[PDB]
Amino acid sequence: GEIIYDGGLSSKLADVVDKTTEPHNADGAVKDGRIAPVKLDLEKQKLDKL
Amino acid sequence: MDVLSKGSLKELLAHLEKTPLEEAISYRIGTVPYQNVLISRNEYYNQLYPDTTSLIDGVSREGQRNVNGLIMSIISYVVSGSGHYIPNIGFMLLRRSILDILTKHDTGLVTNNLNYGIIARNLTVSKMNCEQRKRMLICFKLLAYKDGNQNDYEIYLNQNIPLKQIAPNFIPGDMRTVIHNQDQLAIVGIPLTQSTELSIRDDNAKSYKLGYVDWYNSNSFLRERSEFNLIRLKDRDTKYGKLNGW
Amino acid sequence: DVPFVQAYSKFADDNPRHLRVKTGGKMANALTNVIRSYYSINAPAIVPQVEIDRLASKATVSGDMYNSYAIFNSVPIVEVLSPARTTVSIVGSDRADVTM
Amino acid sequence: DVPFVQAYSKFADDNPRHLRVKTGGKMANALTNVIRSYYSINAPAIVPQVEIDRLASKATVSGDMYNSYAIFNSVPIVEVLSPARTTVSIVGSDRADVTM
Amino acid sequence: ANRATSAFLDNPHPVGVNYVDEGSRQFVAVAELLASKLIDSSRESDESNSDVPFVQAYSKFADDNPRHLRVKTGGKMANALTNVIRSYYSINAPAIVPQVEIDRLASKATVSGDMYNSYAIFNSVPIVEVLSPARTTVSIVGSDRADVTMLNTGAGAANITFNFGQIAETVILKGSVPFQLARLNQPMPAARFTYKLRPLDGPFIVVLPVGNPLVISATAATRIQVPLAFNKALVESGFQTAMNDGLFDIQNVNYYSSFDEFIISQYHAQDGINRVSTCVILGLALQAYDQMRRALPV
Amino acid sequence: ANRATSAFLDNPHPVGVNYVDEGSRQFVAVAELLASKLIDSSRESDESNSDVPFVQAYSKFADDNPRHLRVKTGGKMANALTNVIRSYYSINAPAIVPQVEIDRLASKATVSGDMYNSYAIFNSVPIVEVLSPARTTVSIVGSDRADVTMLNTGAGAANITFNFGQIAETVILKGSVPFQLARLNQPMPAARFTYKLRPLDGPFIVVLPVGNPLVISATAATRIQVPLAFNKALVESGFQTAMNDGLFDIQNVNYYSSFDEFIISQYHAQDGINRVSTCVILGLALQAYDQMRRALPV
Amino acid sequence: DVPFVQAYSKFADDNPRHLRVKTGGKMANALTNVIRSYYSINAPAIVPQV
Amino acid sequence: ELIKVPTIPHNLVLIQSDNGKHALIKEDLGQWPVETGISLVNQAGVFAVQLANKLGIDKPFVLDAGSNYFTDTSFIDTRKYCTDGLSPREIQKALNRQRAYYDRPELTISENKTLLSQSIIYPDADGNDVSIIFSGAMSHAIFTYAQSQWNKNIIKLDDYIREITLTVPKQ
Amino acid sequence: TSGSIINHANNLNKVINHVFADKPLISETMLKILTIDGTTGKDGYRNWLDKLVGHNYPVYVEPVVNIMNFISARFVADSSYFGYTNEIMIMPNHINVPVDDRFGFRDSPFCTSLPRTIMGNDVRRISYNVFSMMEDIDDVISEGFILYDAYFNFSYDIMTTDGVTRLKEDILIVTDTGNDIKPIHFYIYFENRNDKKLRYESKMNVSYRLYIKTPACLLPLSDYMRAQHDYVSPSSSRVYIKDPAVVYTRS
Repeated sequence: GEIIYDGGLSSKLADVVDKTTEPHNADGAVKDGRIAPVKLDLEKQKLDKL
Repeated sequence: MDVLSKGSLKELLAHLEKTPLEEAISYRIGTVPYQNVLISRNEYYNQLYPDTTSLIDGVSREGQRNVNGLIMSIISYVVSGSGHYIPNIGFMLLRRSILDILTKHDTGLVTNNLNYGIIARNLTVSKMNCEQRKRMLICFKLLAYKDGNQNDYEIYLNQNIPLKQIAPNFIPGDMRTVIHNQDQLAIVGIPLTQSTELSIRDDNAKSYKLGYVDWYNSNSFLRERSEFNLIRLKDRDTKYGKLNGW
Repeated sequence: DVPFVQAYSKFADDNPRHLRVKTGGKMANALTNVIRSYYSINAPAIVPQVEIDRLASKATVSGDMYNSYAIFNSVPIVEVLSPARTTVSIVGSDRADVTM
Repeated sequence: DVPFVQAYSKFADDNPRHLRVKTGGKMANALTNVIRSYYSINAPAIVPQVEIDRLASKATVSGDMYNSYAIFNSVPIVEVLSPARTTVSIVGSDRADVTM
Repeated sequence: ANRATSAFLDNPHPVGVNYVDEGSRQFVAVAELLASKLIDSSRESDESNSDVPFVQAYSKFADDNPRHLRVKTGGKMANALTNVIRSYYSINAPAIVPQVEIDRLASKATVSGDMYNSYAIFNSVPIVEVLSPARTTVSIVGSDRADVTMLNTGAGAANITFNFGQIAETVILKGSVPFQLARLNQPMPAARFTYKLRPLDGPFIVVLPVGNPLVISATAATRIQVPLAFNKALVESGFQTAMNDGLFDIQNVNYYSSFDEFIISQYHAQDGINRVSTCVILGLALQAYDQMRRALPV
Repeated sequence: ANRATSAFLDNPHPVGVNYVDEGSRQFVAVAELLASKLIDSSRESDESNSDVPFVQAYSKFADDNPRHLRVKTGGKMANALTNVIRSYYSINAPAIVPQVEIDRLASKATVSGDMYNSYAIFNSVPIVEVLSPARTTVSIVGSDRADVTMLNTGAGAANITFNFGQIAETVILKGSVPFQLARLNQPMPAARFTYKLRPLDGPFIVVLPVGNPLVISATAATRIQVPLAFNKALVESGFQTAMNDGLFDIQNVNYYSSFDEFIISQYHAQDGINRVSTCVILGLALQAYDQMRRALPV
Repeated sequence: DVPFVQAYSKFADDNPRHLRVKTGGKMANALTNVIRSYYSINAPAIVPQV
Repeated sequence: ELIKVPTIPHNLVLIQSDNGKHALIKEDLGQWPVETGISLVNQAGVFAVQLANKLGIDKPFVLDAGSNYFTDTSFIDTRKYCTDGLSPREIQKALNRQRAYYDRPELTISENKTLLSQSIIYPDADGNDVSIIFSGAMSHAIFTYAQSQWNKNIIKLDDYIREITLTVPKQ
Repeated sequence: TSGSIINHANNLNKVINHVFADKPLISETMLKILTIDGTTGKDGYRNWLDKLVGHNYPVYVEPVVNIMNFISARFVADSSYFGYTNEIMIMPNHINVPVDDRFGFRDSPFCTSLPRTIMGNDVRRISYNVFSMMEDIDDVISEGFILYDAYFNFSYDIMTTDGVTRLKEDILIVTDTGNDIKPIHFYIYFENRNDKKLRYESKMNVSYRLYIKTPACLLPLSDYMRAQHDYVSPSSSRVYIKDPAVVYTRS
């Protein structure tokens, strides 16, 4: 007989990244208007500029 | 700790099917259930803080050897995380799962004479939050449909109007009701400061809340080491020796 | 109306509307219900935990109810013991008059 | 709320506002005082004619008060004349009952 | 002394207390809006000689496409509307409509459930009590227009005290012959045909001369907060339809000739403000019932 | 039968009929706003060791630059505020503030004249009448907390009728010893220490035994619509200041110990709604008067 | 006046004129006559079927 | 200098299915990105100027739309048919297709005439010409409010002279 | 306090740099007045602006300010007209939620109002910040929730053919730092009500659905009388005078 349903494109709820990501704000449907997170080189095992 | 994190009727029912009765019961004597005691809460008061012990505190208490005692221990485990001390239950009952004790006739337990009003009083339903009352009504409804006492469940609900408002909307026989249920029964969950609460129930509940974040990560490896080469206890095959005292 | 629209939106999670009535939204209902629950043990106590947690995350507060004190002026007279042929009457709660 | 905002602005000559009573504006005041004047000749006539003319320019309609007809049901009994032996009582306005 | 009362103000039965939440008020407002559109579609269907506009309106109202072999009752919305009308009237009528059904039907249209954003004038005249001395006969007849007939058989003139309650806003009295009326301890004025009174002023004294009987016609007007969609003509028609259809046949209930009497009598009673709040919601339900039944007779 | 009545409910006097229109209400609101900022600038100037905040605030209020060797009276606004307060209290007081002056002062700030946006709770206890049979003594003392002393010298128990009016919302009765109270034509409950009653429920009958005196303490709460800037503590301070300053001295006026008693007594008299509307405006004016006089004594 | 002229033309089957009396035309006459016929059995019932 | 606007911005688009069963009208005012975590009113002001520029109401203006009309061929009809806004012919076609799907009779001549005469221009007592057109709600509200604000600064020449008559010297 | 002083200085520079870029807001005339002492015009304006903070000088509200205040108010009040919303709902496909059936869309993502209760129980509400920080999102999303406390920008195109209504991208993206919602774009198709293939595709292929409040820009064709609006154009007899001067320059 004629084929009515033979599957199709399947929508996925989630996109799970497999790579470690740097901290970030919202950039999709929600756009964070605040300043992006500040990166600080805080903990140093050896003195650099002191 | 695992039974308190379940936030859906589907997850709570799935957990009860997997969990044997052994974790619902406890092997520690505890103290008498109802008693006026003075407890020390030095974070707030220099004097001893009055309180009343109950079966909702996550602490083991003595329970009688009857169907009422077993039912009370099961409900306390669901609504509080810790069961009660019922002496010498027996291998046959301990290997069965919690749901089969509530909803199946092959366990060997008679539950036709259960009085729902007395159980709620003994479990101190007055000092229960919305989530705990819903879980108690789920266990009551399962027992009611198991023994055919569906009318008595409605009579109990009619006598207690506040419980009728928050009653679950699922029929034990049907599965469409469980799939489409939208209740929120979670008690513990990932969010609270490391502080002490005045009540025994509030303090013990907060202890579970603070320990859930740590339990989320540490239980995986420690569990797998325990039953690396161990036979599952649930529905374990045996010679079916005997059921004594029931 | 800009200052009031911002404040009402934060409180009620919805913009004010001219035709609709201003009730405060879900936060008003939750506050009303917990007041009933606080008064008596027979109150329904029908506010879900998930609703409370989402409403406590709007602002940052400690929730500590023990960092100060207040003075309450009610005078407690538990019992007044009088012998025969004596009349004693107590009137008032903020200032108690004992007529003997 | 856009349709109500436009309608009220045309009627009242000011935009609707939260925290305001939404009275109706100058047109409401003129209508109220005009009603007082029509009922009695002792009522003051305080609305300027310039204000009335300005408000009448908001919409385009004819001032015809004689376009059509209406039917009013009050029964006028101007007089009932009866002899000395009889008694007559008239009761009612929409339906007049005369007991004889 | 002898006391006389209006018939419709005696023993108001308690009203229902079930469907008064925010969701229930939304459902009643949605029913009124959808039923009005249904009756408009039926008129348009007749004019255009096509059933297409009516089918679209019925599907929205009844959540099912109309079928020729079926009877077109109205679907779940009609059944829910009928049961809430029963529950509103009396406290003994059971509430059989689940809350999940009310919420689902409330989402068919977006309307506010504000039932106190407008007003309506009601014409039932409340006469709480008329106290008369001995040898005087006083009879009260009427609800929309109260005629009070007084006959004096005593030696001298009598003083009859009228009490119109504290709820009515204005009362207008017109007599067959001129008479004198005044409040307690005010000087009696000259004989005058028509009096305008505010009931909050207090009891009013009518001096009754000896002779031919004096009949006073009483007309009142009171203001009750109602939703803006309220239409008094539709509510009165809906009240008769519900009464005729046996929706108010419950034991230990009192019956009234009009919805005006029902709301006013329920207002001159204990917890009058709360009772009237439920009555207003019932009126909007009866407005939807009238429209829906005239479009879909059964 | 003996009748007992609260002292502050007897013979209220007529209130003013001027300075009620929209422009006048704007003037009172502007005066309250400007007076409040004056007292805040007084505190800020002390903390910051500079007179700039006070000079700016006083210049706005008085339309004049503050100068040394001046009394700092407050300018035209203070004179307008004082004369307007006199007008409200009595209908006999003259209205000597031109309308053009009020409008000019109302233009110093952009605020709404709405005086019914919010509400306030007023604590005066209205006891309209207490009816007692013979052989019994009844005494009523107090306004904020009314104590009713009751003694029965008769042979048997007596029934005594309480009437709290219709304006009050709730009334709480506390007895020295447990007593019995119920509405008319209702069964008597068991002896109880406390009762919560709605005054609209009707007259209340209390059973007085023969043994020992019974004292009943009454507390009532009444809701009156007020502007959002209303502050009861500040209004009370202004009321005592105006009385001490002699703004309330005129022929044929009752005198009250608090604004609580003033507004409640005016409510319970005939034509209650309009009197409370004027009294609320007097409260905001009194609130402004207190802050301006405490910032600028004279 | 166009909306009234067109609506009157359908009712009366005649264009309105400034120097002529508007009475509803033929439809007004037939409507008046059928009202007379409905009230009593002694009415003439004059308007034809065509 | 005053800007004389010839046409009214309506911003209306008609979307209909191929079957013809369903049709709808949409206002297209564009897409405006909003950033979370900062004040919404501050972003609204920036977008307000762009919206005003899009509608043509940023600079002072008056509307000249009284000449945008035509006249029907019927001798009885002396009305003026406005050419602004969404054309009534487009709505007629959309309704026309909808009836074709439902196997319903087509729109009648009388029904066509009523629909095609919905957009009209008529004069008021003051001499102004009012145009009734099919247009979006938001565009109408913003456009009309802008007209009210600008017309406050348009006065008669004799009224302007009276204001400045005390500043004119005698030389 | 040091924080207040630092905050004021940074803000002052940001304003000054903005008002002097492109065509300056401030005219050359007053820059001459402030430069007369030798200081740079940019520096002089910064000094004058600081002095003006906290002034009580009355400023007349001009017509252009009134117009923009009106547009700003309607931007906040009616967000759906401009393509953003403050609330979205994610539900599994097997949960039946009431939607807007006026337009005849297939599986319409538009609801008249986001439901207060579903299946007799109130719908959970989670803020975006808490949602982003969640680690048990899989358990929570199984029951469906409502996301608020953020401004969600959405787009849609209505296709005249019939097909499976869906989103351009996945609903959410899960990273080791946090969870986010991908840009929202709806492909909306009209429904034939009798196509078995499309009924099966919608029920089984798509497992989760996103719902937003119905945009107010949309209006069914049946209600075309709601777009009827009036506009007033002044009379054509008026003449506008460019130079309203009343006198000439001669003795």
